[PDB]
Amino acid sequence: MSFLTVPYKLPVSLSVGSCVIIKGTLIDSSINEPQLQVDFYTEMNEDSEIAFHLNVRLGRRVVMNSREFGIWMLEENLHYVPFEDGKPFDLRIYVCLNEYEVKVNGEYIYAFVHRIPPSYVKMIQVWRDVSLDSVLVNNG
Ligand SMILES: OC[C@H]1O[C@@H](O[C@H]2[C@H](O)[C@@H](O)[C@H](O)O[C@@H]2CO)[C@H](O)[C@@H](O)[C@H]1O
Repeated sequence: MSFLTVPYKLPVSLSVGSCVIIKGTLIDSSINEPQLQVDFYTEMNEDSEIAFHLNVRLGRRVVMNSREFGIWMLEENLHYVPFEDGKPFDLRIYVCLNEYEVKVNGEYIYAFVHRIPPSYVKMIQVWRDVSLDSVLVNNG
C-alpha cells in the first residue's frame, strides 16, 4: 500500500489511555530542518494551540515543546535519538494522567508532562520528509 501523503493531518479525540502510533521511515534529506515533526493541535487549524510538539534531528536531538498562545514554551531536549536514516521506526505516544509517554521501537524515552489537557487535542499533523506507513489512535 502507498505511503500516506505528507503533510498528513488526522482529526482525533484523545483521552487518558489513548495511544497514538506512528509508523514510518525517516530520510536524511533535509538541511537545517528536522526529518520528522509531530504536532497535536487543539483545533483543526494550524494557528491553534499545540499541546505536544515533537521533532527529530537525526544524529543530534529529539525536541519536544508546546506552543501556547502563539509562543513556544519550555523546550525539552533529548540527545538519545533512536531514529536512523532509512530504517523503519515505531513511534508510540501514550496519554497518561499527568504526561505523554514517548516510546520509540520498544524503548521508553521520555515523559512529557501535560501543559494543555490532552482532552483538548483535536488534530494531529505528521510531516517533514518521512515516508509514512500509518498513523492511528487506539484505546480500549
Ligand atoms: O521548541 C520547539 C521549537 O523550536 C524552534 O527552533 C528553536 C530550536 O529548537 C532551538 O535550538 C533554537 O536555539 O531556537 C529555535 C527558536 O527559534 C522551531 O523553530 C519551532 O518550530 C519548534 O520546533
